[PDB]
Amino acid sequence: GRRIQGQRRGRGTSTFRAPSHRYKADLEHRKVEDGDVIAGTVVDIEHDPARSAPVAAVEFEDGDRRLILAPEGVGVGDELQVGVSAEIAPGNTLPLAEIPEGVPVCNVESSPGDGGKFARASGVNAQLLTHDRNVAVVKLPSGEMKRLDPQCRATIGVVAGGGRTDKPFVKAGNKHHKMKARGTKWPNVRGVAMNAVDHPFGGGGRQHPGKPKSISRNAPPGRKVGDIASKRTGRGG
Amino acid sequence: XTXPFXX
RNA sequence: GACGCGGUCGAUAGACUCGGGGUGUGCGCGUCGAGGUAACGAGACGUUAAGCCCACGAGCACUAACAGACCAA
RNA sequence: UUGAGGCGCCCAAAAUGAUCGGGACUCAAAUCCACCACCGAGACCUGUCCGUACCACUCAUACUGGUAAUCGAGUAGAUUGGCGCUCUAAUUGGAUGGAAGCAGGGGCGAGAGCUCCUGUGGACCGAUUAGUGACGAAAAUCCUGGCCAUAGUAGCAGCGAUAGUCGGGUGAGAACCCCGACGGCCUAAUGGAUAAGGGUUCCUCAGCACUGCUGAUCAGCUGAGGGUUAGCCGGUCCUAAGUCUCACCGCAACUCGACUGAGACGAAAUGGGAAACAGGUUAAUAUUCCUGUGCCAUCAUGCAGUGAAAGUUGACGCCCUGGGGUCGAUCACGCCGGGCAUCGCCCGGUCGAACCGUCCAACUCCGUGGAAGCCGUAAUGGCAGGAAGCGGACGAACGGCGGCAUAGGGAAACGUGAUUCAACCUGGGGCCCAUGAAAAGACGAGCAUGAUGUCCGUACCGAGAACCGACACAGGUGUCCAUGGCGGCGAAAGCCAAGGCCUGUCGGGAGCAACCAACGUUAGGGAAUUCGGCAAGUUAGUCCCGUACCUUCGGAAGAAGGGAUGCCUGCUCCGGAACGGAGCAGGUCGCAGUGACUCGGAAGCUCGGACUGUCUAGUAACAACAUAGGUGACCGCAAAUCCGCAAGGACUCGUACGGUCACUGAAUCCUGCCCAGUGCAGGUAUCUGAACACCUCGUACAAGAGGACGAAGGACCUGUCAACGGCGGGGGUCUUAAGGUAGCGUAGUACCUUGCCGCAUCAGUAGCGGCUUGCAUGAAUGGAUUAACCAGAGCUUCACUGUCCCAACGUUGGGCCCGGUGAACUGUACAUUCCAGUGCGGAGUCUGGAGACACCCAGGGGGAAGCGAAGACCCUAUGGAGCUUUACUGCAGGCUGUCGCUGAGGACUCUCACUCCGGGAGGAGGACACCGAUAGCCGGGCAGUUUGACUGGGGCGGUACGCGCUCGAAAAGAUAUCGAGCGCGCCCUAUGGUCAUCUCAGCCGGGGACCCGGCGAAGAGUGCAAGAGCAAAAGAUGACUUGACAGUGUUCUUCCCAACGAGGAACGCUGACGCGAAAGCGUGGUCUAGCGAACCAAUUAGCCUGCUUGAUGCGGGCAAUUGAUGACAGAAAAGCUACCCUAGGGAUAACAGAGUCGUCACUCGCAAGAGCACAUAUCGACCGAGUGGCUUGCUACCUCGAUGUCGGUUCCCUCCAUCCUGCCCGUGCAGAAGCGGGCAAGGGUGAGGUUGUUCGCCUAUUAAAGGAGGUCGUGAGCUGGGUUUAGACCGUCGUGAGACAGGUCGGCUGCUAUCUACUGGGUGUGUAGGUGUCUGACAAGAACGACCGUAUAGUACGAGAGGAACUACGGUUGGUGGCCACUGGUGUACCGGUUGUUCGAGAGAGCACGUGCCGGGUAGCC
RNA sequence: CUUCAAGGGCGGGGAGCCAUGUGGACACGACCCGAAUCCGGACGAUCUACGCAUGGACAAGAUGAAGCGUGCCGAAAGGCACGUGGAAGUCUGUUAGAGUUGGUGUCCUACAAUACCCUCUCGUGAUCUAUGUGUAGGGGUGAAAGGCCCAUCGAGUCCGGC
Ligand SMILES: CC1=C\[C@@H](O)CC(=O)Cc2nc(co2)C(=O)N2CCC=C2C(=O)O[C@H](C(C)C)[C@H](C)/C=C/C(=O)NC\C=C\1
Ligand SMILES: [Cl-]
Ligand SMILES: [Cl-]
Ligand SMILES: [Cl-]
Ligand SMILES: [Cl-]
Ligand SMILES: [Mg+2]
Ligand SMILES: [Mg+2]
Ligand SMILES: [Mg+2]
Ligand SMILES: [Mg+2]
Ligand SMILES: [Mg+2]
Ligand SMILES: [Mg+2]
Ligand SMILES: [Mg+2]
Ligand SMILES: [Mg+2]
Ligand SMILES: [Mg+2]
Ligand SMILES: [Mg+2]
Ligand SMILES: [Mg+2]
Ligand SMILES: [Mg+2]
Ligand SMILES: [Mg+2]
Ligand SMILES: [Mg+2]
Ligand SMILES: [Mg+2]
Ligand SMILES: [Mg+2]
Ligand SMILES: [Mg+2]
Ligand SMILES: [Mg+2]
Ligand SMILES: [Mg+2]
Ligand SMILES: [Mg+2]
Ligand SMILES: [Mg+2]
Ligand SMILES: [Mg+2]
Ligand SMILES: [Mg+2]
Ligand SMILES: [Mg+2]
Ligand SMILES: [Mg+2]
Ligand SMILES: [Mg+2]
Ligand SMILES: [Mg+2]
Ligand SMILES: [Mg+2]
Ligand SMILES: [Mg+2]
Ligand SMILES: [Mg+2]
Ligand SMILES: [Mg+2]
Ligand SMILES: [Mg+2]
Ligand SMILES: [Mg+2]
Ligand SMILES: [Mg+2]
Ligand SMILES: [Mg+2]
Ligand SMILES: [Mg+2]
Ligand SMILES: [Mg+2]
Ligand SMILES: [Mg+2]
Ligand SMILES: [Mg+2]
Ligand SMILES: [Mg+2]
Ligand SMILES: [Mg+2]
Ligand SMILES: [Mg+2]
Ligand SMILES: [Mg+2]
Ligand SMILES: [Mg+2]
Ligand SMILES: [Mg+2]
Ligand SMILES: [Mg+2]
Ligand SMILES: [Mg+2]
Ligand SMILES: [Mg+2]
Ligand SMILES: [Mg+2]
Ligand SMILES: [Mg+2]
Ligand SMILES: [Mg+2]
Ligand SMILES: [Mg+2]
Ligand SMILES: [Mg+2]
Ligand SMILES: [Mg+2]
Ligand SMILES: [Mg+2]
Ligand SMILES: [Mg+2]
Ligand SMILES: [Mg+2]
Ligand SMILES: [Mg+2]
Ligand SMILES: [Mg+2]
Ligand SMILES: [Mg+2]
Ligand SMILES: [Mg+2]
Ligand SMILES: [Mg+2]
Ligand SMILES: [Mg+2]
Ligand SMILES: [Mg+2]
Ligand SMILES: [Mg+2]
Ligand SMILES: [Mg+2]
Ligand SMILES: [Mg+2]
Ligand SMILES: [Mg+2]
Ligand code: NA
Ligand code: NA
Ligand code: NA
Ligand code: NA
Ligand code: NA
Ligand code: NA
Ligand code: NA
Ligand code: NA
Ligand code: NA
Ligand code: NA
Ligand code: NA
Ligand code: NA
Ligand code: NA
Ligand code: NA
Ligand code: NA
Ligand code: NA
Ligand code: NA
Ligand code: NA
Ligand code: NA
Ligand code: NA
Ligand code: NA
Ligand code: NA
Ligand code: NA
Ligand code: NA
Ligand code: NA
Ligand code: NA
Repeated sequence: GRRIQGQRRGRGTSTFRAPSHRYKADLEHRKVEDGDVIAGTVVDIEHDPARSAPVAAVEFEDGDRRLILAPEGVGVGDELQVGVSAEIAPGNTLPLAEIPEGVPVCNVESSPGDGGKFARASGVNAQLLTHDRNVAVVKLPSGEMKRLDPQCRATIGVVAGGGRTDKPFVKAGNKHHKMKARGTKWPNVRGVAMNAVDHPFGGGGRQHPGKPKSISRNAPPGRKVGDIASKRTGRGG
Repeated sequence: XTXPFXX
């Protein structure tokens, strides 16, 4: 047969790449020798093409201009702070240690100083729960309990743009426009609609998968399709 | 090759 | 290709004129014309069975059937 | 009276024209019995010759003589002598007193071939002998070249662009080169400017050999000259997606490869961007040259300035909209010029840049002001956080204004105002799960004067002749001109300017026929056509009125239906106004007022997919794909998923409201049960589970053997179906987990099936509704339902109509004749055929007859199993490829243990390698992970392959695939079939061996046990088929025994003859044994079935042997036993292909033919029986005999280098077994109406509804509405609905690819006629100069067929009911031939009305496709 | 040689070697042509598919979503009317442009190796389009038809293995 679509993906051709050259900023937390002296003022609220959520343009005392992962509430004029001593209000960023338990946080770091990794999608937010001299348990938006180094920096508040998922796309055109600004090939042709040569589900005089859909984790690329290492399927039971 | 000559 | 007819001792074809037909009342001018100060005015009547037109007929030698070539026991 | 024989007769029906080969034959030219004489082969006899064989002579195979009654045909093939070609050598010759070759001719040889003569030619050429070899052609759809027919043929017509004509000019020559006039064509192009691309095609002169669809004096052609001028137009510069280079790293390596870093490259219309305008000029350039004016940059000098870098700009999406405003267009009036001539109208012009200066609306802001309800907009909106008003700062045009300009341009005038306003300028609003470049540069930042401003491009085309498409190709190919006039909603039609063209480049002629392409009009009927209304038509613009079911409330909807519509006169209303819009009153014309043009036919039921969208470039546009929506899966990012060999990379400037991987496919109501199998996942006492290390044995070591431990994985357990899938049989549980819930249902799923009932129609395999037992519906393999949408499938109605009845006339281009140009397909030969026959069974050529004078023109295509394409179907090949999978074997990849990196103190701590986060400090992690190596598991993701043979084709089935018996088998042996009957793949320690004793089945008699007697050659028994053998035994009983022994042979068999292995058997020997008195018997079972190679292993006894040598270990070998290949003389082995491919086959199937005729159709013989009695009016069983060649089947002869399917249609001929019609016979014949039969093929046998159907069912008519043959007549005639390609759906089956003798939607029909054939037309020759008139051998016809009515007659007959005929009349129908007074059609002759536009109006005209439309219509043709 | 033994197998009383011609066999291209393959290295995204960058294009008309306004009604919520507004993978449309349903027409040695005419669909968007640019052969690209990757596709083309 021929390589399946998932295999064409990896090659990184234009079709599968994201329009990076059209992206505004690689949102990442600022650095500070220490102290926390850093602070700036929101100048504008822009649209971020890579996340379909707003990003805030901020100006710091050291005249540094950078875009930030805008939580909800932040407006132009507002002043934000970054450091071990920053205030405990929405928009400010400080290590999990200096953050009071029970406070919604976003754009959490996985490794202190990595600039943020977790919870940075529209409306989501993490939840700092347990403190310690070593571990800072945080509940990520997926429900998992992530144990983290208390030195990992994070932003207070929930990410802006919440509720985006509530309104349906309604029409293909709308999807089309969104998909065009992402690293994704769209629309999607069903495997079962292809020829055997093209996909393990292809072929037949009627459309149905050849074998069962749940595939072993050990399956090789070219054959891993359908329900990957499913612990279960269906809704029942 | 498509039925009648040469459809 | 063939076939048929006429060729001045002629009506074969055209012109002209009739006859026989098709349309449907010409241009112009006169009167009327709702009105409009007037300018103007769609249209109506008359002149006008008008004007225009005919692959048919007739009359009619005016024009063209001239000149003349060839084959043949 | 009866028996027998001979010849004949009846029985006796077939398709183009009858037959014994034909003629024809009757006391024969038949038949039978005899006889006589002839004809007639290459046989037979005979003369001569030749070859071959043999004999005599001979060196000879040289002569000579002899023999052949017992020699003379031959494909494949074996054997042998010879001819010819090239060049070498030896020997030896010829040629300018004419070599070779070639042409024609003479001679020899059976022949390959040799030789001579004449001519041509003009320089080489042989012979003999021995050699040499790219040495001999009729063939290969052979190769290359040349050439004939084809043929003076097709094309130079078809396109919404139909284009020309008369004069004249030049010229040797003019339809097409040029001038004028007249007439046309193009209007987003046929005009203007350009990008790419071409590359000189541009201009001039000179030409016509080439090119130009004809010609050419012309030319994009040929030749020669010439032509492209830039500070201010492009390039150049900048950066975009992205590319390259260098470094680094990888790789065996590189011209390879990802990242990172630096550098460079990357935009000529169409990204950003310092600066140029006007006029003039050449044959050809032009913002480039020239004249005038202007501008930019840099630099130098001088003055100014010390500011100077923050900021602005470059610089930005989609939708709506306001304001400013130029050109253009139009209106008004003035001036200049032209046009027209009934009027007073109509056309053109009325110019003037860059630049310099100046003006500023919008936006923003400031002061004042002080709104509590006001201000404002097209709209949104604004405000005590300060509204309006007033004043002010900032601030626009490619715009206004002044200059530029006693510049330029114009023959002249050399205007002024207005409206609507492209460009350009500047605002307001709305949308995004979409956020709409960057950099150079510029501004910020003065002025004078001077200097410099190089390099590259510049011609022309830009297309129905300069580009791509082989072409001067009807194709393809980007940008700007979108504001020329009328028209109108319009960048629409139609008409017309400016500009361009008559080069979508061959012409001339015939009322110009048939036929064809496009098209107009057709009376009455109105879908009867057809698979189907295909094609065509109807409708139509605008306003008013009015509008159903259903619905997701959006829609449906322009539903439907109804009315109006022009011109002229005078007006009203809206608005600032328009040369804008809406109305009113009166008048008035036509058949018609959206008058042409432009311009929907409407309604309903059902299926499918929700919708817009996608797709098979080039037969599928669809129900298929997509989609939003629904759902499940994986993953916390050092992730999941994916790419790379590696270095590395996509996702990712991303982070669960994410993105990956899949399924379903809008909404609405819903989505039952099953975890047994398979999959995935989790768990797991126990079991299983590799390698390293470890223990034991072994080996001075090692190989090797065993053990212990045991990872993932498996067993086992659990979870899971919106995971693959499943949802029955039986009874009032069984398989295998459950056993079909809501729904839906004869379905695009239902075989039966045209299911049944209903609707609808005259009639409805259709359609719809209901029922529904569902061959074989059913829930995200989604079920049901559903508004809207649709070049989707089916059906109904109104309307419409040449689809049809049934065809006609017309129009345009061809066709036909002429001038010019000028192919191709195809060709073994011969060829005037026709009817029959025969033949490899489908003949122009064979056989018999018939017909036939030659040549030519036109036609429509019957035949040449026509041309074209080495059949796609089917089979075959130890062919190919794509695809699948629990086929065979492997390879990646994933998981897992182990070793190395790797370090300190069965679980644990640590830091120092190593990894990651962090700019760094330093944080996390940590001997793990990564990486290298290895082991186990999973592993169609990928690779290579296999997947047999036989066979009345193949497949399925079977195995006649290794063996044995009877029969077939034809009295030796041998002998086939998917021939008939049936067996073997073992069993037995005795069921073997010997010896002794003995005789069995069955029956009879005496006391199904046992005992006694008799009969009893064999029917018993002997392991198992069958056939055969056996009686003091080969059987039974008893006893004893292990010969079922080791070794080695002979022979037969396997395999007749006749080679071939294993296996088998018969019969010996040697050795050792058993039994018996002994002879002797025992080489398994009475005989014929019970079987297996090499390699390798194990095993038995002895021996040989391993690389200088000894010892030990472990090997190699001689002989033999056991282990299986049943496809049985031995491969280790699954499928699909409709996506297909190749080699072939008529060695083999499908169609058709051919043979057959069981089947089918029809008949005959006999005649039981019934028919109230009566076989025979009528019906007619059994059985028996046949005919046909329509059905079906069989066969495998013909065709696979192609004989096109079914049905239909059209057009022609035929058969008779006759449906009607004519003439008849019988009757259970009163009549009338029937029934059965005979002769008979002249004519007729029709129209419709369902279905692709043939068939058939049904309706109404009818004299009747017969059947069959012609390659199931007819595709170089049509059609294409079904079968039968590629797309898709449903059901069933399959793990899957995919399948179906199931259904369903869609799905390209090639070719110029050489021959023959016929229909018509000519030219010749024959009869042997003429005119006119005839004859008639023969030939053709259906030229006529049939029905209804009246009189006969309410009569004959009949109780009545009912109800004939002969004959004579009238008419109808079908067919036929002709004709046009009449009716009707046409009538792009003609005349009229009228719309739009153009010629100023008027008059009179052109165009609107070959008439704008409407009305009428002559002749002719019908 | 096998062998207690016996019986078997093979060999034995001197003819070969070389050369030249020739018959035949085996490997090789193996008498000649004949086909679908398979493999290697290269050349192609001037066609076309999909993406990206930078530009361009869409007469005219219809329908009239939200939002806003005015008026009426209401205590309010809010309702109704009219207007304004101008939304839409919206409608009509040969605007330009794109597409390709039927005629199973014309053509079918064509004008054309996919054309012509009429008919027909879309035509503000998942739109069309120019130029530049990326992806390469068991690989791309694919709203999936085994479609397309220069008249070439169930594995392009060229040359080589041959
Ligand atoms: C015209 C022709 C051959 C003739 O010169 C010779 C014949 O008449 C003999 C014949 N041919 C036939 C039956 O007898 C016959 O049925 N042929 C010819 C008509 C369709 C199929 C045929 O195979 O269709 C099959 C289906 C049955 C699956 C598929 C579609 C194959 C088609 C194919 O390869 N066509 C080639 C054409 C061959
Ligand atoms: Cl999304
Ligand atoms: Cl000889
Ligand atoms: Cl240029
Ligand atoms: Cl505004
Ligand atoms: Mg993309
Ligand atoms: Mg990031
Ligand atoms: Mg999909
Ligand atoms: Mg498919
Ligand atoms: Mg596969
Ligand atoms: Mg499906
Ligand atoms: Mg499915
Ligand atoms: Mg085919
Ligand atoms: Mg002989
Ligand atoms: Mg000699
Ligand atoms: Mg030969
Ligand atoms: Mg000819
Ligand atoms: Mg014309
Ligand atoms: Mg020229
Ligand atoms: Mg000249
Ligand atoms: Mg550059
Ligand atoms: Mg530019
Ligand atoms: Mg020029
Ligand atoms: Mg030029
Ligand atoms: Mg031309
Ligand atoms: Mg009619
Ligand atoms: Mg009908
Ligand atoms: Mg019919
Ligand atoms: Mg139609
Ligand atoms: Mg007014
Ligand atoms: Mg009309
Ligand atoms: Mg149906
Ligand atoms: Mg659809
Ligand atoms: Mg197609
Ligand atoms: Mg379609
Ligand atoms: Mg199509
Ligand atoms: Mg979805
Ligand atoms: Mg679908
Ligand atoms: Mg029904
Ligand atoms: Mg379910
Ligand atoms: Mg034929
Ligand atoms: Mg063949
Ligand atoms: Mg096949
Ligand atoms: Mg194969
Ligand atoms: Mg790193
Ligand atoms: Mg495979
Ligand atoms: Mg191989
Ligand atoms: Mg076979
Ligand atoms: Mg015998
Ligand atoms: Mg014996
Ligand atoms: Mg073996
Ligand atoms: Mg053994
Ligand atoms: Mg065998
Ligand atoms: Mg055998
Ligand atoms: Mg083939
Ligand atoms: Mg045969
Ligand atoms: Mg008869
Ligand atoms: Mg007859
Ligand atoms: Mg037929
Ligand atoms: Mg017939
Ligand atoms: Mg035919
Ligand atoms: Mg045909
Ligand atoms: Mg033809
Ligand atoms: Mg069909
Ligand atoms: Mg059909
Ligand atoms: Mg069909
Ligand atoms: Mg003669
Ligand atoms: Mg006209
Ligand atoms: Mg390109
Ligand atoms: Mg409105
Ligand atoms: Mg639309
Ligand atoms: Mg439209
Ligand atoms: Mg397919
Ligand atoms: Na499938
Ligand atoms: Na021979
Ligand atoms: Na010409
Ligand atoms: Na100005
Ligand atoms: Na649309
Ligand atoms: Na569509
Ligand atoms: Na299960
Ligand atoms: Na399970
Ligand atoms: Na089911
Ligand atoms: Na007609
Ligand atoms: Na013919
Ligand atoms: Na294939
Ligand atoms: Na095999
Ligand atoms: Na043997
Ligand atoms: Na018969
Ligand atoms: Na037919
Ligand atoms: Na008859
Ligand atoms: Na036939
Ligand atoms: Na047919
Ligand atoms: Na055809
Ligand atoms: Na191969
Ligand atoms: Na390309
Ligand atoms: Na409103
Ligand atoms: Na079309
Ligand atoms: Na390939
Ligand atoms: Na090759």
